[PDB]
Amino acid sequence: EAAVTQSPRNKVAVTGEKVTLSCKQTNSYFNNMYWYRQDTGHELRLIFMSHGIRNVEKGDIPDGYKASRPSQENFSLILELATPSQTSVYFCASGGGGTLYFGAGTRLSVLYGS
Amino acid sequence: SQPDPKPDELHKSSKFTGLMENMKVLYDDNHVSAINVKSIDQFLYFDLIYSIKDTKLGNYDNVRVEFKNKDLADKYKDKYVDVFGANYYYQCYFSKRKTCMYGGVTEHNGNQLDKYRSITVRVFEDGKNLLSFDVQTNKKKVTAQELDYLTRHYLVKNKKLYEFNNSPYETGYIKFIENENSFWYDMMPAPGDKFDQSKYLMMYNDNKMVDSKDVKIEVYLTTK
Ligand SMILES: [Cl-]
Ligand SMILES: [Cl-]
Ligand SMILES: [Cl-]
Ligand SMILES: [Zn+2]
Ligand SMILES: [Zn+2]
Repeated sequence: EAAVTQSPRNKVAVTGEKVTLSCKQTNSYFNNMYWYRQDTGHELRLIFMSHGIRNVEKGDIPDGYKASRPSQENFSLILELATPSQTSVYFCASGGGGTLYFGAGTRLSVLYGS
Repeated sequence: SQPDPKPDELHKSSKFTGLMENMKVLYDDNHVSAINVKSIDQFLYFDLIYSIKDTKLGNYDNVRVEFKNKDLADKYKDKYVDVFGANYYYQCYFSKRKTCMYGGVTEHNGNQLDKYRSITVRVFEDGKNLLSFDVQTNKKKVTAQELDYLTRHYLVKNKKLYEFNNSPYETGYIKFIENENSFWYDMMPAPGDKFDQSKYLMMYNDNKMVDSKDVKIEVYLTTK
């Protein structure tokens, strides 16, 4: 059965640190993948989407993020210079002419410097 | 010979509000590359389908090469050729794991050089030739596409020609001079919300070739 594995599941980083979240399809070869972040027990907000390899599409909340789809199975979310404000739980999803498959979530804490 | 670009002819990168990554990535480390191979199927009458494994990332087992017209398809069907292309996947369809490109095909037999040849690229930034460098090929007759790719690849690594969000350069074109005759391509994306990889790359479907010995390359960039 088709699934999605995010990595890591929990991360802490310093302001200014480069952070990369991974998302890997298992037992599927789907064209669409998605990166959302969830605010505080509420709605998922889309940062980026991808309609396939070598495609990234802006979502509602793309500022301060980048992303990358170098192959079907893999859609990564890049925080170039992490901000405390990017502290959140992040969710990956793959999607396939009907269904969606969601990852377990990555809790990311971005702390302040000295 | 082709006229040089008139003032407002060139695409302005400030007028493109999508993600430049979608252009950047066409000129990243990866590209379609095959040596001495023969078409093994055809979808539409102006394409040919080659059997090429993406050994690196596993992204494709076959490649659709699309042409401007039937004649080009007919010309190279059944021929043993070398393929070199900037490829796309999103709106790529043809009747496993697939990818699509345009042109990028040269005859194999008789086109091979004994040594690699150097072609000089001169890069003008707001009219000042502040950087020059060489690209290399081993083909006697090489496609413009391959040369273009090699040129933009360097410029991405070394001048951040394209980034994820936008580009430091407002306008850009690449000029190919071959003796008297010359032509150019717009290096920036069409203006609008999203970038259309398929449409942009379609410019290469003329399969235009040049002579590696006597072609020179000029690249004109302007800042914001
Ligand atoms: Cl909204
Ligand atoms: Cl929207
Ligand atoms: Cl776009
Ligand atoms: Zn809302
Ligand atoms: Zn879309």
